[PDB]
Amino acid sequence: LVDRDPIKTSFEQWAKPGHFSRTIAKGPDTTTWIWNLHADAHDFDSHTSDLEEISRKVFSAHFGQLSIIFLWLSGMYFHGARFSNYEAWLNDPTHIGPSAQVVWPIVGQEILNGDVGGGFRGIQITSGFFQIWRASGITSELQLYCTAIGALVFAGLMLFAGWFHYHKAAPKLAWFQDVESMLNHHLAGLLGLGSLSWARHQVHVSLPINQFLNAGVDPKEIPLPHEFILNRDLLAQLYPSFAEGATPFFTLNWSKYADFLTFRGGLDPLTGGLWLTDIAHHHLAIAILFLIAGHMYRIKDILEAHKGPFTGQGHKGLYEILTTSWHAQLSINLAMLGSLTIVVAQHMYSMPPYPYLATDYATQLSLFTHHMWIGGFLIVGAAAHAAIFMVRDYDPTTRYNDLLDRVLRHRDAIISHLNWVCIFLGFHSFGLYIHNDTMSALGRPQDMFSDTAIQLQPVFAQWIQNTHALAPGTTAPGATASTSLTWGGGDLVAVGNKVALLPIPLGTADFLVHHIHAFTIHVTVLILLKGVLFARSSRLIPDKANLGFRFPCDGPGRGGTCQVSAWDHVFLGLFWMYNSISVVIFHFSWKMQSDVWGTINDQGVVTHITAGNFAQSSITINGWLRDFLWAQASQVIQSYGSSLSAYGLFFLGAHFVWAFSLMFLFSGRGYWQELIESIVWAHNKLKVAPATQPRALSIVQGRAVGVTHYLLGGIATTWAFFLARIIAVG
Amino acid sequence: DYIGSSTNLIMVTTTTLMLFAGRFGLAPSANRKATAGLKLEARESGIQTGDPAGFTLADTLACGAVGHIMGVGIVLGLKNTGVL
Amino acid sequence: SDPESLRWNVQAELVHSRWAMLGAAGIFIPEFLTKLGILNTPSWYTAGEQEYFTDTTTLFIVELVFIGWAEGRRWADILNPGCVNTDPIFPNNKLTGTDVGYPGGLWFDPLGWGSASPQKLKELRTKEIKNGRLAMLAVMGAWFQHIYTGTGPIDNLFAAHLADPHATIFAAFTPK
Amino acid sequence: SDPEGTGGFIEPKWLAYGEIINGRYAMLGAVGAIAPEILGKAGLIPQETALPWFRTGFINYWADSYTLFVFEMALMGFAEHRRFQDWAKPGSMGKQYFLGLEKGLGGSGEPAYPGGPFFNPLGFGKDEKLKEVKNGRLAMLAILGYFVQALVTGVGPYQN
Ligand code: CLA
Ligand SMILES: CC(=CC=C/C(C)=C/C=C/C=C(C)/C=C/C=C(C)/C=C/C1=C(C)CCCC1(C)C)/C=C/C1=C(C)CCCC1(C)C
Ligand SMILES: CC(=CC=C/C(C)=C/C=C/C=C(C)/C=C/C=C(C)/C=C/C1=C(C)CCCC1(C)C)/C=C/C1=C(C)CCCC1(C)C
Ligand SMILES: CC(=CC=C/C(C)=C/C=C/C=C(C)\C=C\C=C(C)\C=C\C1=C(C)CCCC1(C)C)/C=C/C1=C(C)CCCC1(C)C
Ligand SMILES: CC1=C(C/C=C(\C)CCC[C@H](C)CCC[C@@H](C)CCCC(C)C)C(=O)c2ccccc2C1=O
Ligand SMILES: OC[C@H]1O[C@](CO)(O[C@H]2O[C@H](CO)[C@@H](O)[C@H](O)[C@H]2O)[C@@H](O)[C@@H]1O
Repeated sequence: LVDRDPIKTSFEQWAKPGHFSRTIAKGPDTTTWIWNLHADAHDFDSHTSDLEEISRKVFSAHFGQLSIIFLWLSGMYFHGARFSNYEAWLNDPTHIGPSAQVVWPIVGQEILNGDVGGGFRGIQITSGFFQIWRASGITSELQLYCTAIGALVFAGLMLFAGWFHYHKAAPKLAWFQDVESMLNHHLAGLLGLGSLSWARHQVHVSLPINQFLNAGVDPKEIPLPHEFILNRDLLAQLYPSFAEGATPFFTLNWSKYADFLTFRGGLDPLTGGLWLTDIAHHHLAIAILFLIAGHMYRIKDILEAHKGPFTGQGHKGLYEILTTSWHAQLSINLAMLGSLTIVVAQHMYSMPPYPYLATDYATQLSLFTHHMWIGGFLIVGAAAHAAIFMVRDYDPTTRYNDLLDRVLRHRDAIISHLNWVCIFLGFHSFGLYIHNDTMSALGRPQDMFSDTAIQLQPVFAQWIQNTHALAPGTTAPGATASTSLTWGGGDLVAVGNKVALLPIPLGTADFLVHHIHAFTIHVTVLILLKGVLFARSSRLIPDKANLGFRFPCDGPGRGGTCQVSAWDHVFLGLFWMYNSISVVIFHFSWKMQSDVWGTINDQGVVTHITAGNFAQSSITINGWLRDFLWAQASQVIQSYGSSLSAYGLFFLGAHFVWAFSLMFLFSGRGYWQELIESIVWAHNKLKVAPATQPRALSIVQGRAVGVTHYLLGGIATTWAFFLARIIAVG
Repeated sequence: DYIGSSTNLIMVTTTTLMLFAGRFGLAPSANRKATAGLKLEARESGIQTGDPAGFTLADTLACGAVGHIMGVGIVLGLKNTGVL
Repeated sequence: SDPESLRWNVQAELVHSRWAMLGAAGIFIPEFLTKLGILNTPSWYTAGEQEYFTDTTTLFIVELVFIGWAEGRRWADILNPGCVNTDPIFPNNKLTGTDVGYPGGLWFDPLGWGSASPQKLKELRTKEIKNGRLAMLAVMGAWFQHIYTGTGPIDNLFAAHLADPHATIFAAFTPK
Repeated sequence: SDPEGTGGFIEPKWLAYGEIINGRYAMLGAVGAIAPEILGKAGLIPQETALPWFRTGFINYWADSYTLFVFEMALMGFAEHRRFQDWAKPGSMGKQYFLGLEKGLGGSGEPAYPGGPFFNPLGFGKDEKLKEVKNGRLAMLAILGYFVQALVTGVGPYQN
């Protein structure tokens, strides 16, 4: 370390066994430290006992994400370009069924490459470029081929800002350890100056270049590469060059107008992607705020303020150490970032924001479950990293007697409640279904819980849905339809290939899933809540912050003394959430196809991918493999010899990989030792082993190779199960 | 120019009310809640004079004072004042 | 702050160099030489126009039986005797090292003054133009590029195309 | 050794002071007004295919055309970084010529201004009666900047 510290060598450290705590990787050989090294590679209890750097690394090794997201996207714009189908698909939507990727016909490959639209062999897409891409106030294949290198530009450069940190002799403390302004900036002008800037390049150019696309043409029979300058003459069709107004204000006359916007709500008949005549106004109406907003402020003051009786004395002082944490100001974030992603996953499917979605079924549910697993994979995290706080981050105990020191005060308490909450749920929240089986398999419907047997009567309606689609008669101005076409009141006519959204009815078989979610969302959180709370000390172990937030398990005593910790609460809390999301998905498509998705023809006699089979028959939790899993999936297990086939052909692996997790999840440890030697023996006889003491998995590594597999198994299983029942009918 | 010239002046007016209005409303700050209609410093009535806003609001209503009739149902009567 | 960054053979890279480059000699002067309009013409009838082809891949064999032979003999007794094991003298060997080759065996050696010194003076000559030849040929090997790319009409491959003025190739000069 | 590049509060400003100084005579248009009778406008893309700005300027150009535009700004940029190395100093620049004692003839020295020295001492009668020589010519630079797009067009000078 020790090596040359000094002052006295540019000469870099390539060669001399080890580094990472101090009777380190020792001279003496071993393997464990090769999963060490990668694991905990990023961490901070080592590197130095002194903040300083760390924030000087994380602001750099951050960077290389943007740059990456940036090398990525490029190979997607390039891809969504010269491996074309976008040109072809756009003159010809409702019709196509898009591609970007294609094999090369090496070995078996080609089956994977199967006629997708504007006349070519390839593998489809459920990742709605070709639909952000509607945008292109321009169109052209080589063009995206500029947007593309425009991408690699931001990268190399927005990747030499990461040389232009840590490796360059760095900023320091004040720079972040004065926080005083940060959000001031961020939200004001980027949050703002994007949404803002996005406005300017969202009616300028895009609106017009799909105002007269929503009809016909073949591009360049429209939208030149410059055309949209000073020429405010084509902006003539889509409202005035302000005619006699000057910089809004009022001494304005309308005997017949009101600038672009003229607010919509509903859905283009010919392109139901929601109206764009709005899409400017809403982004404009954003930015303003941010534009005004990012103009606080300088900190404590506002939190150093409102206290009460039982309230939070420490509210006041809610962390000096919120300029001195990270692990704290990351975990907070993840809960939001994360919880603020799966709020996407709704406003999307019950309010499409891109031209051609809904009709495009599979190219926005992929979405609504990809976005859905982040608004969850980022939340258990958002707990883990709080545990990482709760255990260690600060130097000593300087933080004292406050909102927390409070919450903890009760702790065998906040989690005392929550518990019973769950068993109240569960009993009202799952055995509920099991009634049905036991009594519908007993069979007496009189007494089930059907949308019709237990008292509810051919209506759901009177709640709040029915006071949403109907609200354009309040303080409400209006604009034909609602806000989200899926609401109770009025309207039908949505689309001329297939369908899109319509009411979406409820009652029971909507009533009780909606409740299983409760109990599922709740017991998830119990285990993370109590997990992060009891982070450091307890009446099973108090001497219990003494290593780190991991540690395998304290020891055979006290009865059990194993799981405890909170790596592990963030190990069995993943375990749930994989359900939390994995059953919410299961919900949406079985609805969204049992009803909604389906299809018009004469007299628009609606014909769902399934005549609402849901009805009386998800209520039975077998119906959930009678009507689901065994019904759909018949497309997965038919999928051989085709074009997609890579799904069925995954769906066996990964429906294997999962069923390999249990081995990592379910087993001892001096076991594979006791085994690894028999091995090590046979090894020595030929003279072939010892060097680098081969060793079994690091108790908790073992759990690391559970879980992670159990998910990348149990998950892509459906990622396959899905793309295979929306491609092809649906 | 145009009517928008009598509206250049008009822009001047919105902008002005808001700034003028503004210094007073942030002046003796470090205050937060509170004023006279609550806890301790009574001299009641409503009162009389304390300005920013009343004065400005009264002006937006006014600006429509002299351009009145001229823009409206265009010109009528034989000199409404009687004087030559 | 400056790379770390290398070598050591930093000593050997430099002798496929005098290999690569001197060598490009062979192409540089014979080409242009060629001999414009010699009088003229290039015609090779002789072993070549009637005995059923002459070479191509008997070409290589004979062709680099020799290069064969000689390129090997080239670096692998450039010099290095001692020629085995077992502790470090670095290059990745000099496991010849302290012994050149032989303790009083034969005339391993060239030349008096117990070494191999091809005398002291001659930095001249080959420091200059020669590690020139390295440099030179960088840019009239960057001519190889200019000299022909553009696959004289007789083929557009993967049709961008991507605009059009007029042709290109070689013979000397330039429109400009 | 490896080349250098010292950042320190405000190199970025000495070379940023300089960048605009060069751009203050690369301001060009009104510094040398005979330069453009109409040359401020580059005259892009007006093929005998097609078109310029748009309604333009149209009663862009005749031209001084061409190619060999990169090679210039590169090759004479292959000099900007030489009066930046050579006069690091150790002087011998005047390599003179091997023989010939007749080469007293000098020229200047190192020049900044009326030359070798200032020169011809002897002066003042009439002419008669560090950054301001910088400051005012961005107040000449950024001025044509908006004057490229200097239009209200639909309307025009409200002022007037
Ligand atoms: C803003 C977020 C983000 C950031 C910057 C971090 C940063 C950090 N986390 Mg963390 N974390 C996050 C989100 C984040 N986390 C989330 C959402 C969770 C919930 C799962 C966690 C759960 C978590 C735990 C439990 C731990 C950390 C730890 C850490 C620290 C260790 C980093 C390391 O060595 O990489 C670790 C990554 C590897 C070693 C690479 C292995 C990745 C495998 C599992 C592959 C994943 C499957 C994938 C499909 C495989 C690729 C495809 C393949 C099939 C070809 C580091 C400070 C650790 C710590 O000890 O604190 C100091 C602790 O282990 N995190
Ligand atoms: C520089 C600039 C700018 C700008 C502008 C800008 C600066 C803009 C920006 C914007 C931003 C944005 C717009 C954002 C975006 C984002 C995104 C797009 C993302 C997305 C996502 C999500 C959702 C999550 C994750 C994933 C992803 C990434 C996909 C300018 C400046 C200036 C100056 C000084 C001078 C004068 C002019 C001006 C102009 C005044
Ligand atoms: C059209 C033309 C042309 C030309 C010429 C040319 C013309 C050529 C070219 C060349 C080229 C080069 C040499 C290169 C280039 C490059 C470029 C141009 C690029 C650009 C850009 C942009 C645009 C942006 C971004 C950046 C970049 C750089 C990419 C022609 C026309 C005509 C007519 C009227 C008729 C017939 C005759 C003629 C006379 C023929
Ligand atoms: C047997 C095998 C394999 C298997 C395999 C299986 C049986 C399975 C596997 C699986 C894997 C995986 C599975 C991975 C992956 C992946 C991915 C790429 C994913 C993605 C994703 C995402 C993005 C997230 C979540 C969802 C998903 C999953 C979709 C192999 C074997 C072998 C042999 C004989 C010997 C040599 C080596 C080899 C050649 C190797
Ligand atoms: C199966 C199992 C093992 C045994 C698993 C092992 C030993 C996996 C490690 C195998 C390594 C990854 C093989 C690595 C060898 C190659 C990388 C070397 C050759 C290099 C390539 C070219 C092949 C555990 O150690 C364990 C520990 C704790 C809880 C549960 C379990 C558990 O369930
Ligand atoms: O001798 C220069 C040459 O340019 C002159 C100057 O002599 O002036 C204009 O003409 C050239 C073209 O030759 C332009 O490119 C130059 O930049 C202009 O100032 C013209 O008189 C001469 O032809």
